[PDB]
Amino acid sequence: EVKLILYHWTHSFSSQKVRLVIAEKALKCEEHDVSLPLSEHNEPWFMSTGEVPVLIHGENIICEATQIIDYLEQTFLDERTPRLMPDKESMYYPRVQHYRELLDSLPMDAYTHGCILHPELTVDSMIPAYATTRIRSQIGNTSKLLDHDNVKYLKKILDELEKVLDQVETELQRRNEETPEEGQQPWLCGESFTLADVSLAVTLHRLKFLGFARRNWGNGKRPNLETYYERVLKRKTFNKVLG
Amino acid sequence: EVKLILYHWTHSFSSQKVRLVIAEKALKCEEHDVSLPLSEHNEPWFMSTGEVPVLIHGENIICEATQIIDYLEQTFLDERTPRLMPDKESMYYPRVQHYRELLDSLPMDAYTHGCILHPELTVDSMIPAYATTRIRSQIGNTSKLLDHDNVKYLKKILDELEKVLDQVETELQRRNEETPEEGQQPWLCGESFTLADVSLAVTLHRLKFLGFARRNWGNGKRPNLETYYERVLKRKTFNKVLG
Repeated sequence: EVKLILYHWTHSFSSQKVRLVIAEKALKCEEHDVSLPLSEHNEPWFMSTGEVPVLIHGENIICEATQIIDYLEQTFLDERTPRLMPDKESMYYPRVQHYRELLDSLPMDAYTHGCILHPELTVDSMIPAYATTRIRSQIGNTSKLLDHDNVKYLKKILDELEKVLDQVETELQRRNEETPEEGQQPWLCGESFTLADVSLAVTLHRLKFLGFARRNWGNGKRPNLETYYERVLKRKTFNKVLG
Repeated sequence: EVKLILYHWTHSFSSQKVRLVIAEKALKCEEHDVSLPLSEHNEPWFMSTGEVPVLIHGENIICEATQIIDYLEQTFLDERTPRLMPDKESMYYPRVQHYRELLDSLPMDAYTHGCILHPELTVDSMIPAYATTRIRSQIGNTSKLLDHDNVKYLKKILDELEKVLDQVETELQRRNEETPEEGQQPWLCGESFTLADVSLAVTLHRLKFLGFARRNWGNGKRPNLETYYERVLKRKTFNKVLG
């Protein structure tokens, strides 16, 4: 009876995760993309403010992406609805809860800023040369803070990204050992798809866009992570949201 | 071209101020009241959570009532649009800014809670006896924090309310002296209607509902404040929003 009403930016990292949770929970929702198509100068989304999506479910109006996702989990508990979180006392809950926080803490806003401002560190980046040169000209005429110390701050957080991926690479390795090679493979934290998988999937996809995917995984580096990303790419909910 | 889209609860104090700002700025907006009419037990709004309205203006999605109001002021600057804030260097800006904060700091949530839980301190309260007895029964079976120390905390903040109204009473007195008795009277902070007047108007109206209006003003107590409330009641924008 009640309608779900999401207001989001199509190319917003926080918003993307929310959409996927909806897709994973198989909920009918009236998504309202507010992002403008292209402007006079086709001002893309990778060029700061602090804007966040908002969900409206009847009397409840939830802002912030993490709050909306948690709301969805608690609100919709129909028997058909799939839960992206395990039981509080489940052996999986510590893992889902630990790795979900580990991935959400990554400063994606900073990674984006660095990708444009310093393409020297990127590999097969989907952000073009015109973007880099364009914003450098904007700087010359004049978020600067997210650049922070220039190339020195950027390399620092990119190495921290490797450390986080190292944890995830290890976790996936554990899954492959426990699971027989033939048979249904499990996700990051157990066989069922969880909120931790959502954060991981979206994070990896965004990294691919920034060109940091090649240097982190692939070519036999972090083989389990590479396999994971390929598996999640084929997933139907993933393809629908992140098409 | 772009549509304003407000999502609000009809009987939400924070939301009410936003609506009035829209009405004062004479902006066409698509207000979406999310409040449910009446439920099975007609659960009224004075019976906690922390929910806040959300504005959607094209790409911008602003939450929190104070942020939305500020956004409206900066966003819509058409020559026809009336500004509820003076120039930053205007003599009125310190006053509008001081008294706007003084009124927004009042814990209306607490005052509401006290009105129901302790009608002994109220006078001609619009909350009925069934409400008081109803929630006391709910307590017996079991925001408790906003009750805090029971009647001792409640009296404390009600006296602090008198102190704030004392400041406002003094400010209005100043206006009457400066203005000739015959001629257009000015509002709290100057002749033009400001955001300070919005906060003051809504605050007074809500107090009336809680029954704390009689003991604070009226019967010759705070005569300028009484006159103010009568004047703002007749105002068209006020009648439309707080009808």
